[PDB]
Amino acid sequence: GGVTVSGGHVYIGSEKAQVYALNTSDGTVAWQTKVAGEALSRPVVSDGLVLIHTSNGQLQALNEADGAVKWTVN
Amino acid sequence: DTTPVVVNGVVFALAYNGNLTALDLRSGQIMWKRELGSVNDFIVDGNRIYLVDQNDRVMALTIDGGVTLWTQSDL
Amino acid sequence: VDTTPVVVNGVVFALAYNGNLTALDLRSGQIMWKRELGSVNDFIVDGNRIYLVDQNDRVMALTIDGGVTLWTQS
Amino acid sequence: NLHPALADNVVYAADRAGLVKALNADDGKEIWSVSLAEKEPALLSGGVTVSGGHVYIGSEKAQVYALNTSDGTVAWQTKVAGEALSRPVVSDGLVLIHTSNGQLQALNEADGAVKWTVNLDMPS
Ligand code: NA
Repeated sequence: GGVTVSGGHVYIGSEKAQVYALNTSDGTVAWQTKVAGEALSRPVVSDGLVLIHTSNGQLQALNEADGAVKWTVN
Repeated sequence: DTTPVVVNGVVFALAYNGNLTALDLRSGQIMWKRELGSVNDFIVDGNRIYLVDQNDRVMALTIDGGVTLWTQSDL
Repeated sequence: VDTTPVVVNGVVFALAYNGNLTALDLRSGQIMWKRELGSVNDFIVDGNRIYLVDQNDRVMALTIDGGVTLWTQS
Repeated sequence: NLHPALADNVVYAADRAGLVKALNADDGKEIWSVSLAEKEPALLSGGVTVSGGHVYIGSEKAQVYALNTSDGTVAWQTKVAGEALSRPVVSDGLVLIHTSNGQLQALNEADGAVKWTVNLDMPS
């Protein structure tokens, strides 16, 4: 697993290859994105992007606002 | 998550048994303790602590008293 | 080996399970450089340099922007 | 083998066998190199953390070392409650050590004396 916080969002990755953004205020889901594989590291946030490294050996960047995948490498 | 974190004279530490403890750094006197279950990670940010367990249940607590602000478990 | 990415100066660093290190442009995901050298286990970044340590405790200093080896010591 | 550290243009690196070293960050030249064996390995595991003219490193033999940044000599060495597998954390003149058997200890930076010990596991 892994949890991080930035910009009014709590980000969490899951083994189910899901990444969640909850609102820091009330825990309500802001967004939810299926990623390329098992998200087994803390998400890392920088410049409006949420970086996800998967067991699959993929590296994806998700938009902080809506969770859309900006890019996927490897 | 076994490395202790320190913010503003207060130490936050997680035991394997899901016990989360806030201590005064100087004396070691316990400010608060919460008995949780299977907590895998936590982070301190501003006025809150955010936790998650193996069931992807996410909680927020006050940094002051470890009082539950909200709980999300339908993930 | 820590798999979670590190971001410095708009550059993303990711170490794979096999000790392969990749440096990517944060905004585009564009690969800047890759080193499939040794069994690197750990690194730390400062201003312009990234310091890698291997299984044998050998230390290499590389530039962040170009992945240029400045020195090695063993 | 352990997590390296950087302070004032010096790279501090250690391995499990007990080898600790300090290198000039500019050219990689060895400022000092020292062994915490013994022959019999020291099993360094927690560290490296740099602060207050000291390099702090914990081991599997339940020891916490403070080495001088100047020359790598042992400033102090403290028996802790269990294996020191985490990175030491330094704050307000104290070195915090979370042992593998659930104890949290705060040790003085100056002399390594355990100032306090808390059992994190304890039902409460
Ligand atoms: Na916050």
